[PDB]
Amino acid sequence: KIQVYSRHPAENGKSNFLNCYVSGFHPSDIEVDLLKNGERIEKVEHSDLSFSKDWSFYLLYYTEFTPTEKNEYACRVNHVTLSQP
Amino acid sequence: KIQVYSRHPAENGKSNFLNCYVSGFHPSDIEVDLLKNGERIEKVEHSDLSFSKDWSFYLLYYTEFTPTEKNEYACRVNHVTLSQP
Amino acid sequence: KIQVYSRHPAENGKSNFLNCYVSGFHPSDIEVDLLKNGERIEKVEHSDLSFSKDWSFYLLYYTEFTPTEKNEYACRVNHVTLSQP
Amino acid sequence: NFLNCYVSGFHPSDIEVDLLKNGERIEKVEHSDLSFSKDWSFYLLYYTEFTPTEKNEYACRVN
Amino acid sequence: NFLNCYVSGFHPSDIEVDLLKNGERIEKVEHSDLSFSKDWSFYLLYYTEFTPTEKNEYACRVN
Amino acid sequence: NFLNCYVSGFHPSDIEVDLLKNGERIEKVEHSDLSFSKDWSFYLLYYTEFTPTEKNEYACRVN
Repeated sequence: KIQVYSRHPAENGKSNFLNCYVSGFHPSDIEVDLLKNGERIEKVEHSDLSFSKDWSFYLLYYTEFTPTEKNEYACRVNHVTLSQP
Repeated sequence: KIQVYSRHPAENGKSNFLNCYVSGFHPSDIEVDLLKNGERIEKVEHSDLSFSKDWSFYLLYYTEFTPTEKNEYACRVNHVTLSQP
Repeated sequence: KIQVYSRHPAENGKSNFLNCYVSGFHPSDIEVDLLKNGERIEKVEHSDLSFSKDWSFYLLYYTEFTPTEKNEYACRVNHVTLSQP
Repeated sequence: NFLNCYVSGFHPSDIEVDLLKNGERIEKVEHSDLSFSKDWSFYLLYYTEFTPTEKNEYACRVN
Repeated sequence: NFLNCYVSGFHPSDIEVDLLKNGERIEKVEHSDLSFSKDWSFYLLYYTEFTPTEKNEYACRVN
Repeated sequence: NFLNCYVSGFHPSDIEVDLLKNGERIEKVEHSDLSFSKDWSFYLLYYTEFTPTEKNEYACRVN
């Protein structure tokens, strides 16, 4: 019963990693405006500019929150497993 | 019972990784406006510009949230497994 | 019962890692404005500019929050496991 | 008497790359990519048996 | 009497890379990329048996 | 009598990289990237048997 794992690669050249895992709320490049350029305007009343009310990554009610997770968030993962019972 | 894993690649040249995993709420390049350029406007009343109300990645009610996940979020994954019972 | 793990790679070239794991609330490049440039405006009344009310990463009510997680957040993970019962 | 006996390699000239040279009243400029090049490598070899034999005489005369 | 007996390598000239040279009333400039190059490597070898044999005579005369 | 008997290596000239040279009334400038280069390596070798044999005569005369 002989198991042999041999790994000798030759990686020639630089390696670049960027934004390997992006999640959640992340909008970008958004513009909300009213009367950006206005002249000879008599009255401006009851203006309501709203982007959001409440930010809650977890919002639970009477919840049995029971996750069992084994995750690997990375850029370069090397998950090697040998088993010889 | 002999199992041999040999891996010696020659990777010639640079490697580039970008935005390997993107999820969730991420809209971009959005414009909401009213009267961008206006003149000789007497009254502007009851303006309502709304983008969103509530941001909640998890919103549960009387929920039995029980996931069992084994995930691998990455850019380059090397998942090698040898088994010799 | 002989199990041998041999790993002698030759990584030639620099390695760069940036933003390996980004999550949560992180919007960027957002502009909310009213009357950016205005002239000869008599009255400006009842202006309401709101971005958000409450920031709460965890907001629970009568919740049995019981997660069992074994996660690995990194840029370069080397998870090697040998088992020989 | 401009003379070039031997000119080689990367030598570009008289190049103009421009974006919005003379512009006015521009609202947004997002994600502009103005890159001339990435990597400069004269001898880039991989597992190469580089065995050149040369006997060159660079003799350009001017009178 | 401009004379070049042997010119090699990376030598670009007369290059102008510009973005919004003469601009007015600009609101946003986001994520501009103006990079001339990344890496400068004259001899970049990997497992290379570099064995050049050269007997060159660079003799450019001016009278 | 400008004479170059042997010129090599990285020698660029007359390069102008500019962003918003003459600008007015600009609100935001975010994440600008103006990098000429990263690494300067003349001899960058990996496991290389570097064995050059050269007998060169650089003899450029001026009278």
